[PDB]
Amino acid sequence: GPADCCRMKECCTDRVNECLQRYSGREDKFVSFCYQEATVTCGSFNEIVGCCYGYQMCMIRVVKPNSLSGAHEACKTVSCGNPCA
Amino acid sequence: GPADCCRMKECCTDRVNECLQRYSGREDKFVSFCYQEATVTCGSFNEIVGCCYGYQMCMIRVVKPNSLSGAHEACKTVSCGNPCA
Amino acid sequence: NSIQIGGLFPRGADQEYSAFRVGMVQFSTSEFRLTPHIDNLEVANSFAVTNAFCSQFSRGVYAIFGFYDKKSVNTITSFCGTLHVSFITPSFPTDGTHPFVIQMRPDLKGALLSLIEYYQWDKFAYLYDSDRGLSTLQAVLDSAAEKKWQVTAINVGNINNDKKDETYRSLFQDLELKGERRVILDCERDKVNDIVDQVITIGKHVKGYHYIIANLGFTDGDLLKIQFGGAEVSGFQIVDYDDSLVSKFIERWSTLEEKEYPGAHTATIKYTSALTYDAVQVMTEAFRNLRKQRIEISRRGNAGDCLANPAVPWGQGVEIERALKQVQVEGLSGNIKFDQNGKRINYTINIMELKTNGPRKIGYWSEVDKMVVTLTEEQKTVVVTTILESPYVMMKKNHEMLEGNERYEGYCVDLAAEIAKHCGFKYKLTIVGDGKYGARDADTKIWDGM
Amino acid sequence: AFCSQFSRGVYAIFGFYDKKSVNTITSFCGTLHVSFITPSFPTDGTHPFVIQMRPDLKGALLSLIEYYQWDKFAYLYDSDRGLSTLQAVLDSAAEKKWQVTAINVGNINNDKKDETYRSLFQDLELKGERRVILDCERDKVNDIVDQVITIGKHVKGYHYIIANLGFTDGDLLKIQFGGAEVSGFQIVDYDDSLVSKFIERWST
Amino acid sequence: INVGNINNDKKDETYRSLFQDLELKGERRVILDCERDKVNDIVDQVITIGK
Amino acid sequence: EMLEGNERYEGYCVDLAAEIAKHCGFKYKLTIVGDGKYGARDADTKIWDGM
Ligand SMILES: *[C@@H]1O[C@H](CO)[C@@H](O)[C@H](O)[C@H]1NC(C)=O
Repeated sequence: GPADCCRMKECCTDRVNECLQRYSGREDKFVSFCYQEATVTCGSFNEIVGCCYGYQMCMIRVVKPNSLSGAHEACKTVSCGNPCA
Repeated sequence: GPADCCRMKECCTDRVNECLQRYSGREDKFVSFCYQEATVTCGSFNEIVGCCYGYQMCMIRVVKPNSLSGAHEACKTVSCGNPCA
Repeated sequence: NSIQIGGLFPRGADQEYSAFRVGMVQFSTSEFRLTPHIDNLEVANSFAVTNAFCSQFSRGVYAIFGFYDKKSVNTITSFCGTLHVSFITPSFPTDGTHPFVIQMRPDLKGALLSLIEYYQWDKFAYLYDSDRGLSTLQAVLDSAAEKKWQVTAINVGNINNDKKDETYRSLFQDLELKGERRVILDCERDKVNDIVDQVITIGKHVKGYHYIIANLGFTDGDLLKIQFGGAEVSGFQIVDYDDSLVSKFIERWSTLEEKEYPGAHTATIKYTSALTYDAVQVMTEAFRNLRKQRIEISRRGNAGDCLANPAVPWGQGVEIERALKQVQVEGLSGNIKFDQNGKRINYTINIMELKTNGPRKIGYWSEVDKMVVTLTEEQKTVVVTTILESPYVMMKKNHEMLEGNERYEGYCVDLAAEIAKHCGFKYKLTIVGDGKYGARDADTKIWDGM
Repeated sequence: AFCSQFSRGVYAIFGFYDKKSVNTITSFCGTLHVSFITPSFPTDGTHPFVIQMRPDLKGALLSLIEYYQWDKFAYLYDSDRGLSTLQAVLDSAAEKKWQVTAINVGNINNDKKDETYRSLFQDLELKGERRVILDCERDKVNDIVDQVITIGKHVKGYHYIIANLGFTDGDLLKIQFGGAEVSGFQIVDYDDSLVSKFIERWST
Repeated sequence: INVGNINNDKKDETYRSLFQDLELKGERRVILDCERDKVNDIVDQVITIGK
Repeated sequence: EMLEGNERYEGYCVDLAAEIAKHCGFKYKLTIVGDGKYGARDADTKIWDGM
């Protein structure tokens, strides 16, 4: 049906987090994998970019093992940047 | 300085609404003007598309003179569509 | 100086009464001697507890030492509160302000939560039963909401033992579904053991799992079962056998004959029994402190009927209560002191971890300091996956006459040999099953290929 | 009181119990073979010589949650009727994909409780949770409602589910015009002819 | 809008209709020039409809 | 000479720097290395020089 932006973002963060939850303790390793799953499930305007790029980067650089919850809670508000290129 | 998506959208609807509030009874006529100004103020990923296109269309098709408040209140949650195309 | 004190021992409690008698012998003095009246009952039965309590009351006991259950605990608290009779118990601490009750057991909440914070658990599973009450559950739920924890609360107490086989397999199936590994067991030792056996049976005791046993009896039960399983297990110990007091006590305990004192011949002792011993100490020291302060609590006449309405409490009771609460002594549970309400104060809960060689103390927990840590502590053939492509990997003309890595020739083969040569490992060349490089299927979302 | 009734030689007893006293009633009625009938919350287990007038609310609540299709919500409870319902919805949350926030409002004293609720709903603002289930006695329900209206969370976008058989027993006029969805359970239908006649006699 | 001519006995829905009509124009900013009692009434009605 | 900071420099690596910083979401300050060498390890002192 119709595509959104905000909906895609709010979906993106949640699916990333929920994905990383299965990978607890190895969490810092699987951020990109889970981001792939989130980009697939929530869809993306540019497949390279993904659902939310800035959140992905923020998570990748911040997330440490077992530190997930606080990390996501800090990163979920972050600007996604341009979902074009 | 990323513009995200949601912040841009909520900005878009807010500026459109606040602009249309200035024109009473002419609301249905000035929708495109206020959308233009809102796209200017909130910025856009695609200049042609604007900050939120689906909201613009929703407003144009719904808004009747003096019907502003309810129309906007209905249109601000709508999907913006593809911001890049 | 005969001091009449009632006592209540649940049928099947032996080592507790044994340690009680040992406490009677060791803390006995020429000044005064406690004259216990022991009454065995069904601890879960409220009627039985009521009857026993009024029996001890009519007998005119100056204090009562006993046990209660989630069912019976309100009977004890309410009755002891009304009749101003002091009650001393090893059984689980009451959540609330209950007067005329002295709870020997320390509060485990702080130790547990601090342990969770220590292991940095963001998400875990909580297995509980309703025996000792849901107080801990409420605590960990509120702390989960505060610290943003995702906690799975599952009641294992309501599952009937007759029909419980597949129920637990389904339980750990649902628990394996989300990939949640970390698990906390808050349960009675019997239920704990059952769950453990179910775990080894379903093979959930393998590497990757972390179990937290919440109780003071961590080394009291058999840990040998999951010891070699390869899963980490952590828990709490209220009795340190490295202490000289506990060591000598253990020597005397182990030299005792089993016939006279049931289940008293052992290397260790259940924490409940130890708490009973220490309770004996507390009572003796309390009445001693009563005699040193020159206050006579002696009864003038019989107490009469406990149910007689309106109930009238005796005055001396309050004095005996204060006497008990003001006690500070050294015992098997460590430093023993109480607050105004009767809860334990200033304790040390040893934080222990089960390792290959056996259990070891990784630290201690204090009511103030929270968690404090004690002393800080071949080659496998490498599987090489590859695909047939020219001239990267190719089959030799004579390949049927050869075996293993000699079967293949190509650029990637030589490169593999070089990489293995520099990194110093033995390698096994294998062709991928599906014969693809790599991809994620749009439907199954599964990566296929090398 | 029970032994008083017993010595008087009564053939049955009608009464109420609390989370504290209920085991006393069950044990005594079971032992002395005296029948006990009560409106108070159903005991969880198989207890003989007790007739519990109150129906079990668990199924209705869970079915309602499934009906509204709630993935994540907040659960406000007290220690008065017991945590049985809480345990139930937690186990069902474990079975489903539900994310549930359990918060105990019962241990908060009424004399000093002002900022306790502001802090509560502050923590509730943290997660942005707009779906909330109240499992409480009508008094705590009413208090919590007043606190909700005060901070203005009873406007549109919020959904409250009152768990009790007393949905129309408390005052709903307060949040009725607020614009927030409120759902609940009613064990007495005033549309029934029996109940209508009873009410006609009752109001006089 | 004159809120003074409204009788207290029948005034319930009068305020709901008032603020409905005020919602028509989307008007948020509102000035109350009134006696303390009428002020309290209007305020309570505002809290009730959650404005 | 009339400009300051990152505006002083232009080039491939400059634009690439802008892109990497834009993608990783950080503020960057372009600076020229002190010794003016790329990198090396001195065989005697075992000290790395350069970027
Ligand atoms: C033990 O008593 C209380 C326990 O909470 C605490 O305030 C006090 O500081 C403690 N005393 C010592 C010596 O640790």
